[PDB]
Amino acid sequence: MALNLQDKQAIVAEVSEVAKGALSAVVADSRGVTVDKMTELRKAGREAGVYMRVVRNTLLRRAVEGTPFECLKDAFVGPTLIAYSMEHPGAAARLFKEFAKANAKFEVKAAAFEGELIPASQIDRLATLPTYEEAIARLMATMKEASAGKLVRTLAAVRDAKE
Amino acid sequence: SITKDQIIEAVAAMSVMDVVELISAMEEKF
Amino acid sequence: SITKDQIIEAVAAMSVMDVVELISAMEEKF
Amino acid sequence: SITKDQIIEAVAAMSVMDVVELISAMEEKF
Amino acid sequence: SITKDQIIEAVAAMSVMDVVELISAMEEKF
Amino acid sequence: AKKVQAYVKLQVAAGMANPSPPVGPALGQQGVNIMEFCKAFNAKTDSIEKGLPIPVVITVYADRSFTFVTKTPPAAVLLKKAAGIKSGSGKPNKDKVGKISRAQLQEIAQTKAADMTGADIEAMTRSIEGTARSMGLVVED
Repeated sequence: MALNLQDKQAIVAEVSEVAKGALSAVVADSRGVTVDKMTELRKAGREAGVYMRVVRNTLLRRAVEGTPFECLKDAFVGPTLIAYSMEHPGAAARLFKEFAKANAKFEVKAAAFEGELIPASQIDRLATLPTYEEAIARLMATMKEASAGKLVRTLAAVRDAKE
Repeated sequence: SITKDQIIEAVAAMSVMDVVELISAMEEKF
Repeated sequence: SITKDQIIEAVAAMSVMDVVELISAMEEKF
Repeated sequence: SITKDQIIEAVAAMSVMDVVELISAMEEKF
Repeated sequence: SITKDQIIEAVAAMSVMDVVELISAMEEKF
Repeated sequence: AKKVQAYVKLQVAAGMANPSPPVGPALGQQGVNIMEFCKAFNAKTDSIEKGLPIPVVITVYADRSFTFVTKTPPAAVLLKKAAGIKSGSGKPNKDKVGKISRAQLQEIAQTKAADMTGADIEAMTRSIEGTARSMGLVVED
């Protein structure tokens, strides 16, 4: 390894991943396998890429004090063990899902998904931007408007009505 | 057409006809 | 009156109209 | 961008034109 | 208004703008 | 995948499938059947080609025969069919024997898209590079 220089390197780099980054995912790893790297980086074969990195930098006073790059409310995002996930390129889309449906396979622990930056806030796992390039989902979000919402309710009765 | 016309018809339109109508309109699209 | 010819010829009820119709069908049934 | 009440009031395009605005929003696809 | 342009101003646009339109679209009608 | 249940890899070439003399009772003794090794293999093998070594995982629990999921051959034995000499190492570093290049072995690296460790299609080249260097072959890049 090395000294405070190596530190500064690791931090300025990994938090540059939080400066120019597309998204952020904070995950506590206990019983974290090699099949984990063989999960996120296998999903990096045909879907993701080298555009993704997850380092365990929960070294904290390194990776936290190392955010003059302005990650706030993150002291609370520093408890216990955490594996930082940052995306420089691509959409912020799929990565959140990769972990979301990783940990539910029991896949280590999710830290209850403590939440991370670009909302810049606390813990809840939302559906915001898995759904893009899915815009067929919007093709069905129109719900046909005048037609399918009509064949749901305006024609509901004749099947549900005679009684 | 005025909404009240479509509503009046599709509401009344008998029964013996109507259940073979609106159901068929559920058998065309969706 | 007619059923399928006025359904195929309607195919309109602009969603202002359509949704309104729905609501006013909630003023009669359901 | 952001012509809201108007782009949505365009629903006077009825149902079939809507089927179009869906079709072209995908087509030359799967 | 022409449907073609209405689609052109939609398809290749950016996704946040899309979502903000979807949620407000879940309100107006239906 | 979990950790281990059973598996083995021992063979020579797909050219002759299920050989008696090279392995025989040694192809396996588990609950793997020596005569039954000739079916589920040749099913896919004869469905593509023969002559290339094909190792594989042998999954056995309690039930009769075994189930084996095949992936890719060794990249070291690809120096026999298209590289150069029929053999191998020989006198590997005592002289420059064979020489391959950047051009060759490229599509050889491309053939396994489910078998690599890399997200980097540029990186996954220098893995097979050494596989060409095990016998002491010089590379012209």
